[PDB]
Amino acid sequence: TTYADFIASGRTGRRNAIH
Amino acid sequence: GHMGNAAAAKKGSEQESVKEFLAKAKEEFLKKWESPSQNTAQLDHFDRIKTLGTGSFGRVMLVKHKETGNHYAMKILDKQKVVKLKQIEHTLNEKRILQAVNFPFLVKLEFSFKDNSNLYMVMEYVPGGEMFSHLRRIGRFSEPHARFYAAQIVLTFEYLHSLDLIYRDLKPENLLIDQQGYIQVTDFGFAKRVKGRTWTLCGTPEYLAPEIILSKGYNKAVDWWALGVLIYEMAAGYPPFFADQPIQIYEKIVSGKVRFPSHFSSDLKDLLRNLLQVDLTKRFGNLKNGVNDIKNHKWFATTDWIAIYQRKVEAPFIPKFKGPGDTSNFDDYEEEEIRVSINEKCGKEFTEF
Ligand SMILES: NCCNS(=O)(=O)c1cccc2cnccc12
Repeated sequence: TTYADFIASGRTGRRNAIH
Repeated sequence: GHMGNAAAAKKGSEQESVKEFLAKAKEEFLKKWESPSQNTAQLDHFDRIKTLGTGSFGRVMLVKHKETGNHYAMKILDKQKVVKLKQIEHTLNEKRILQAVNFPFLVKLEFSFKDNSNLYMVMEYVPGGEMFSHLRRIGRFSEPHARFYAAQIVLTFEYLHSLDLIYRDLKPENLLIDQQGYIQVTDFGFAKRVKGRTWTLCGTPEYLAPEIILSKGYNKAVDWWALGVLIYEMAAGYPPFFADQPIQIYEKIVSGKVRFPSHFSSDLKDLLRNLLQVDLTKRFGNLKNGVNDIKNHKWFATTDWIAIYQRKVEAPFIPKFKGPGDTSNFDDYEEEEIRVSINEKCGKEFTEF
């Protein structure tokens, strides 16, 4: 499922900006 | 048509009153923009309590003002590290913006000062924690809950864009919940005051509009795309475009095929398809009707915009408050020493701070 893919993505924590 | 006489006159009048408000707000902003405040406190006026998190190019500490006992959130920026990151101008600009703007959902800058080593931005302490925390804790927000927060961002962007400010880092991590359950937008480290087009690749991958990723220039409509991402994430619990690595996220964004959870209402899906719209001649917030295409959308039909602005709507979630200086609504972070060198660093570069 999309939610399971989200969990597996490694990007469930705080996300840094880029510059 | 969709409105009878009374409803049409009321909406027309409301939209004209927004114009009047924004004209006055611009006058007030420009006065402070042109003559910024400076050096309004010093470090030994504060007790350092606990690290609350990070912000762009620095770390944010809960502090207590010794003379009053009032608590604040102080962002500490190491001048040498800022220089190395090539972020001198963005740190100066963040402070300049924060001291010049004034809106109920924008975090206020209470003091600022600098010393030999660091810059200090002493902001209001917003004690309810990040929207990010609450969202990850409960999974997803109901559509009414998401809508309450979204309405505050719509009004805040309407305000900022009238000042020619583009925000460029909307995400739940940057939105703090205050004691009344309303939102406070933080971190203007990527904002820019510009009247037309700009080109910088900056922001957070999941929230970038396609035209930021691509070499073409872009305008304030990137913030309305980002609102679409935020509303989607609030209501779904995850963002519309994600992947293991930013490069793959960018591919999905510019491909642009959004899919929705089956629990999303039809009104929500319609709004999101019009915000997460690659075509700038079609994206809401970028058309002849401006912000009114968003504010008048069916998904916001129950939103009393003035009552949100006046903070008279009951919030869906009131954070728990133990006592003054309680950080129970925050993650724990590494505690980094504040060191102040005997020698002034980067003085000329940060003169304006
Ligand atoms: N992760 C981005 C938010 N960082 S933060 O440390 O929570 C944070 C950043 C900026 C202002 C704040 C005001 N009150 C509380 C916390 C504040």
